[PDB]
Amino acid sequence: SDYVPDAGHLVWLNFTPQAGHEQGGRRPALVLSPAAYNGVTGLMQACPVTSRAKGYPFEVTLPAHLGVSGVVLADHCRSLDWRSRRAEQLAEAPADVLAEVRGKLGSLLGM
Amino acid sequence: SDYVPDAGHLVWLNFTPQAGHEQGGRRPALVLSPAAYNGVTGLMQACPVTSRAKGYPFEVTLPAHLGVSGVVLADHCRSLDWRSRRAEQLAEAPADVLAEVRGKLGSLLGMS
Repeated sequence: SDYVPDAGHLVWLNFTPQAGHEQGGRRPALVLSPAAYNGVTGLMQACPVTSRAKGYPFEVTLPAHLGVSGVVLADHCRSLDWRSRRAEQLAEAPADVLAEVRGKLGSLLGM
Repeated sequence: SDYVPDAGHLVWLNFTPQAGHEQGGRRPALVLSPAAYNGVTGLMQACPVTSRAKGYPFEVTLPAHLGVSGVVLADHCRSLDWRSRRAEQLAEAPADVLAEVRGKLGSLLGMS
């Protein structure tokens, strides 16, 4: 597989290893960084998806037609080695989901 | 200790556990998220620091007077449990360092 995650892709990823309250487990992830970075580093910035939604504003819902259950945890973005954590492409999020996640994460990061 | 990291703080932190090419090890970190978030979640967004720069543009040099030497790796920001990874405050980064890190990380994340 010559797959390289690109921005807006939803991929399956192992968020374990993690520490403490960091998100763990194999689950979908929304990729924010572009393939040009992801392919030259082997790393990406991505947000985990959970089915255990608490309903808070930093959870961004995925439209049902994508076939991916759960919500994007916009505040849980992290740098991830997507080959070690075995990324597998799943879907592509619509532009408005990507923009909403970025706006909320940007608020968190002080941008 | 009742310490809660705040945006701009430089803290000592263990970036291990990690996977693969992710940054690991005990080292300073620049906190980007605010104490209001960090204190309600027990998580924070922070970038690791290395004292051995590779010399690439997303590294942001810390000024010498801080007592924390090296470069902030702006592209390696991540959500971190700062209690599990044992954050300890070391210093406070100046505003221009924080703004430069945020501008570079924002470009990585695809923001405006």
